Amino acid sequence: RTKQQTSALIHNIFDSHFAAIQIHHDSNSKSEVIRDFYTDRDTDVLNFFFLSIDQSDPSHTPEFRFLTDHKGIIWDDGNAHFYGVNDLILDSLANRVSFSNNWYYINVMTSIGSRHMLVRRVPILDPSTGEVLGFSFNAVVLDNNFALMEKLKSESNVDNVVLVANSVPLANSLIGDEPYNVADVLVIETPIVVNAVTTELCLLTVQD
Amino acid sequence: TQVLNGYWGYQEFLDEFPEQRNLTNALSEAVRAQPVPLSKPTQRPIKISVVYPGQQVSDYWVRNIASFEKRLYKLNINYQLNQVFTRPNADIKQQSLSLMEALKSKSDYLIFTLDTTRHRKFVEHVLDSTNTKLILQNITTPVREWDKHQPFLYVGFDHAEGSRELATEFGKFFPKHTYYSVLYFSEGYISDVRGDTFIHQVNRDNNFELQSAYYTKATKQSGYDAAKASLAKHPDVDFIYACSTDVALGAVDALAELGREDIMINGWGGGSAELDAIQKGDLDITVMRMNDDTGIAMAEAIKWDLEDKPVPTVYSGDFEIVTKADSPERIEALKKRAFRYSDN
Repeated sequence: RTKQQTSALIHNIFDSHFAAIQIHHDSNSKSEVIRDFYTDRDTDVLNFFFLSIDQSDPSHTPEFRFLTDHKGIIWDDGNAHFYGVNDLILDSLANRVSFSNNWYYINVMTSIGSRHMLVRRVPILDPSTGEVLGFSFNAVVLDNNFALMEKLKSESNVDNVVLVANSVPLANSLIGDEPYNVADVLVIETPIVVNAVTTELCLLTVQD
Repeated sequence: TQVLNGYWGYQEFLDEFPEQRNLTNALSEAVRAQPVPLSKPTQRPIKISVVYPGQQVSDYWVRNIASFEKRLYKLNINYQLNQVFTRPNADIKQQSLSLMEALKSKSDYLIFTLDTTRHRKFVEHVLDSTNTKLILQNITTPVREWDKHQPFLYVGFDHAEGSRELATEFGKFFPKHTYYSVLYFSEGYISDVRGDTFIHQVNRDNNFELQSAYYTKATKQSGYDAAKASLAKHPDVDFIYACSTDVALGAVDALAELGREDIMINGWGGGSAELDAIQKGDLDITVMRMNDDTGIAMAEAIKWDLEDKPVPTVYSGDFEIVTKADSPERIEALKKRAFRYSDN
């Protein structure tokens, strides 16, 4: 009975995380700083710009971002590297995400394990001519996303939460000193559905 | 790669549900062929309501209803038709009052041509709370939210299908790594499915290299402006792909002004203005809708339903590629086919 209201709550927190990142991504992409970067290519001004926006709303930032022109990637923030998302995999992500303004669920192997990501792009425009200079990409990495699992637990007031993809755990909020571990949990199951598309992702909450 | 979008692609839907492809193909074939009259007479005439937008300059919907009614007649289906018109610039409260006229008729089938996002409350009410069978026009991408209970029929001319046919033709004519530019519609759906579909395909199958792309304001003026801006910055292209008629015709004027008629350019849809430009050699290619197909398809779907046969969820009308190399005889033949019912 009460399985319904818990499922709806954590899915609302899940959605609000991505909606907030989506809103920032759209707004940041209208910025004069990014447009001017396509001309002068000054990495120091661009990095400082992204540092300042992330400072204000730290919880709603992507794990990594990159910019393309029409030939290929011209900049990335350097965060992808430690996730195992190497330069060839970045190139592949840019090719796979062929429509703008829509999240894509991508599960891709790397040299350090599978990476389960939500990725989206937005066009960078010249406001006067309508020219598309290129695209800005935002990627959320779900695997062992400490901050995201902590936010799902915290805002839903459940005891713990585990993110799963096809019965394999990707991330969890467990501190480590509780009577159970992740394998034991594998109480309520909540499939991740985005715009009525069923994904292989599931949120498992512990209330008992 | 799983895009998290609220609509099924047309081909995506037909691949996900293979029997739907068989039903859709059977409908496509029945639409092209001569009428095969209703084999199960009804005890009473069927009641049909149709909702169109009013104050239209184009005769697209006039032709549509003409084609629908003629096919019903030729199929020996007795019907009573109620037409309901909304005022385009009226607010949602006012339009929703007008739509009551479509419910007052207590229809067996309700044909609805307005935007299903703006009027989502009305269409979901028809699906959830009435006993009429909903037919949506100008949409060929089923709504994922309605997977448990879809409308009786979606019809239109699928944007991605038309754009892929153009991409195939450009891919055949130009060698690998050909340089091109794109003139989008305004930012939004049409640009996504006509523009980014084309780019994706020619880049994948032919390795074409996009030199520039511009969003427009969907007018002749903005297509003209965008073409001039594009060619000033990127003069070394072999073609421009345009996402809409007025945008393309604006670019045509820009090409003539700049003496760059060597750059190939397409239309999209194949209406009278485009076909005139094709015949003059001002447009090099377009994809032409066989207009009357959708009106005929709705009538055939109703017929099958009255005969207790399964009906496809989705149907896209036929497209034909037209080029400036085609004869006047060929173009006239395509016009007669597209308007086989709505003319005369």
